[PDB]
Amino acid sequence: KTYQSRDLVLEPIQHPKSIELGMPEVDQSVLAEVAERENVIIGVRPVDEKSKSLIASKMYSSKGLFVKAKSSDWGPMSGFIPVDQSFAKASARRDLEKFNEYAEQSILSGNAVSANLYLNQVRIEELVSKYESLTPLELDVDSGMYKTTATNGDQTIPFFLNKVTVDDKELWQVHYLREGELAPFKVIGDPVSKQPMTADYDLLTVMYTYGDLGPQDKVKQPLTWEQWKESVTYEDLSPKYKARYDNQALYEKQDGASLGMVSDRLKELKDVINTSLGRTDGLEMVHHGADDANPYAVMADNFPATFFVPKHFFDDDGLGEGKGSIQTYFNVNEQGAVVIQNPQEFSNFQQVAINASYRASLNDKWNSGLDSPLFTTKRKLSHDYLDARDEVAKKLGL
Amino acid sequence: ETTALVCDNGSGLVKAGFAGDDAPRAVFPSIVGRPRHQKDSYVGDEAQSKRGILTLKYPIEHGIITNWDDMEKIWHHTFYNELRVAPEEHPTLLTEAPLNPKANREKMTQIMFETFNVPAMYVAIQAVLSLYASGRTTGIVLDSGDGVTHNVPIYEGYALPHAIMRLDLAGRDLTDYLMKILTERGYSFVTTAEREIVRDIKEKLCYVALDFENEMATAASSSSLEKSYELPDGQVITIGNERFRCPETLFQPSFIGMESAGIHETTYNSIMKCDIDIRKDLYANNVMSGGTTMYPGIADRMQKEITALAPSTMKIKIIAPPERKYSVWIGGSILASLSTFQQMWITKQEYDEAGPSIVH
Ligand SMILES: Nc1ncnc2c1ncn2[C@@H]1O[C@H](COP(=O)(O)OP(=O)(O)OP(=O)(O)O)[C@@H](O)[C@H]1O
Ligand SMILES: Nc1ncnc2c1ncn2[C@@H]1O[C@H](COP(=O)(O)OP(=O)(O)OP(=O)(O)O)C[C@H]1O
Ligand SMILES: C/C1=C/C(=O)O[C@@H]2C[C@@H](CC[C@H](C)/C=C\CC1)O[C@@](O)([C@@H]1CSC(=O)N1)C2
Ligand SMILES: [Mg+2]
Ligand SMILES: [Mn+2]
Ligand SMILES: [Mn+2]
Repeated sequence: KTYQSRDLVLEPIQHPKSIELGMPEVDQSVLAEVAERENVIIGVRPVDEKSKSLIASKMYSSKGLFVKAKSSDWGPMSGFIPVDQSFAKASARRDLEKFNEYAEQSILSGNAVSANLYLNQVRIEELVSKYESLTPLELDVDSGMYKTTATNGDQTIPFFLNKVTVDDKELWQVHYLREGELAPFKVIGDPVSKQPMTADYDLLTVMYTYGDLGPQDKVKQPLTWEQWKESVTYEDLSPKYKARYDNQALYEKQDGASLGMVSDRLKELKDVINTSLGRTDGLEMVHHGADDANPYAVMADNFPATFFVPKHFFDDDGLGEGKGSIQTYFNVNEQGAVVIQNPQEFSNFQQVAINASYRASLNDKWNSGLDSPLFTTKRKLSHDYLDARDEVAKKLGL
Repeated sequence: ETTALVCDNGSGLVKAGFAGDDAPRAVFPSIVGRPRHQKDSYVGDEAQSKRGILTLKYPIEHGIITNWDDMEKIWHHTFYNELRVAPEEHPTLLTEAPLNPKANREKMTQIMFETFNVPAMYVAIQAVLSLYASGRTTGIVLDSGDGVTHNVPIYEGYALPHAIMRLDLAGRDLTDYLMKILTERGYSFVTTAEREIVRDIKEKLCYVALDFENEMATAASSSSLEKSYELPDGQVITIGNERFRCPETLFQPSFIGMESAGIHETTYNSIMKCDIDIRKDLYANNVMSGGTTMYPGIADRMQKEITALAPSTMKIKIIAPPERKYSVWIGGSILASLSTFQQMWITKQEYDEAGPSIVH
């Protein structure tokens, strides 16, 4: 019942805990199927609990690499991207000027619009009752709005909701106190639809099978449309890529800079994820490369991560003979998501996965903040490689 | 006092990385392309990418280096572009095919020391490395790559040269065979560009039938063994018995006009050419390596075929690791990282005095 392999000992899970995830349950089930179908281990960074119904509604588009402004995880703006980043999650408030500049550049460049924030009764009742992240609606006379408050740690910021109707949609327009006067709350909207965008699904890592390692696994830097045109040969490109060769705007929108640092494998797996999710033509949830290849990776912001593994990992001895099943050592929810809670648990998960022939891509920024550099080539060597070297040294008298 | 380099020079792919690592850092095609008509030469990924504006050449034919000028470009690209290392600062282990001419190992030793000035260098046999990658020093290896297939019996770290079998059929021939038999469906694949679509079809949809005859009958009476494949241009094609007929050529080389014996026959024949005392150790440690051994069902069919030829007393074991496409590289990484093995490398001092013959 214990996973023991070289210097790695994992005790089985005693009393499994329920982890509240922001990813909607049908999306976890899609990703568990994508993992089995493609034979890859897909890791996804956290999504806040309050973003679930927004993502599940399939109404909104999500933020890509051109919208670096963080989403919020408190107040009525929960799950949305405030233009004023002092209303976003704590990471954004740490370097407020940087994220405020990000918010403006995305809008002023035409990669997003400044949109109004409207919430329906369902979302208001969800924030007051379900999450208790908003206090009850109290009429402010001589204003006509419903006063509510939210917590920003040691701050209790007030918000005023005004009952309005748009396209016969009976909604609450969020208002705040901007420099003493009562202003409308602005959030970052999609450049084409003009509607507020939600947070995206960020791939943490994608562990591919060793037998499938190849040139597609090389992480590539964003090429300009001109550098890319010279790089490829027109006739070998599929119509999807020939279109990008003959449309600088299409390449700039679906490829190039928008993808970041990405492998050819991940560019294609992103399309498989998005198609499988029904998130297409502006509604995509995966926009770019993985945290594997992110120069600006913050390890603090990567947990809890949901990992989707090929179905054999769930079998009586999926991790190898006498090793056991992945559910025995890591929390696996009803949908098949292996919920990794911290860098130590991630390091252990990656070792078990490497041992079962799934290749890790290690980012050195993952080691920042860690007591020991867990994510290094030497530390993450395959136990089948180490065991073979020990056997060969013993046999050859070395 | 430095990391050793490992460079597996395959007919189709170069696998390069650092000794001590569990996988290579660079896996790229063994091709050099010169302008068809803004560099003078292009290697690996760049050459394949710019296929339409270059004349591609393969410097390694059937595991043997045939173009030394193009091979120098592949090696330069490996150190400077892929590994980003100074060749003169790392001892380098290179691989060679079984039965590699003595002059070929001398010439690559001459190039390693004269052209790249490596501090030290070692030349290992690919199949021997594969065995080490599975923690073994005795057994028989079937190494099937892109240009050549070999049967290599090994006893306590040493290959038995008299029992080495070379088979000139490998992955590349199976792709050409898949293009040929795909014509029997009304499909056409002729170009070098189209050959890569057929190579993808083969890797994703091919498998080895445990009973070829029964599989051909099943494919003839039902569409249960059929699979769909979407081409780049969006057109979806159907693949039927070609899924298992393509790797069947490994067992029945007469399929590609070859008067040769199948991989199972050559394995048995190689074991029979060895001492009766060590034959038990060879039957129980039959290791499979190379990309052409990646077909689902190849180990079950090998087990069935060898079992038929061997005495009923004899216990047969087929070892086919999931990472067996990289076994040769892994083996070299294991050997060159054993610091107790340091007393087995040819140094530049040894080369300067004795010349390229030191490698023997
Ligand atoms: N999954 C797969 N199924 C079948 N064939 C495959 C698969 N993956 C790779 N191959 C084939 O394996 C070959 C490449 O493998 P490999 O790295 O062993 O060759 P190599 O070292 O370049 O060649 P050689 O050993 O002949 O000099 C190609 O023909 C490729 O099509
Ligand atoms: N492969 C990559 N190459 C380059 N940049 C990348 C890559 N992967 C991620 N990034 C960087 O990391 C950022 C991902 O974070 P982002 O999605 O903007 O915010 P977040 O912390 O997930 O919060 P939200 O809830 O989405 O607001 C975007 C980009 O700066
Ligand atoms: C992804 C990949 C795989 C491979 O095995 O590639 C190697 C190297 C390659 C070189 C030419 C080609 C146009 C370039 C790149 C393909 C590299 O030739 C191969 O595809 C040959 C020809 S078709 C076949 O099955 N093997 C094998
Ligand atoms: Mg080879
Ligand atoms: Mn995000
Ligand atoms: Mn993102």
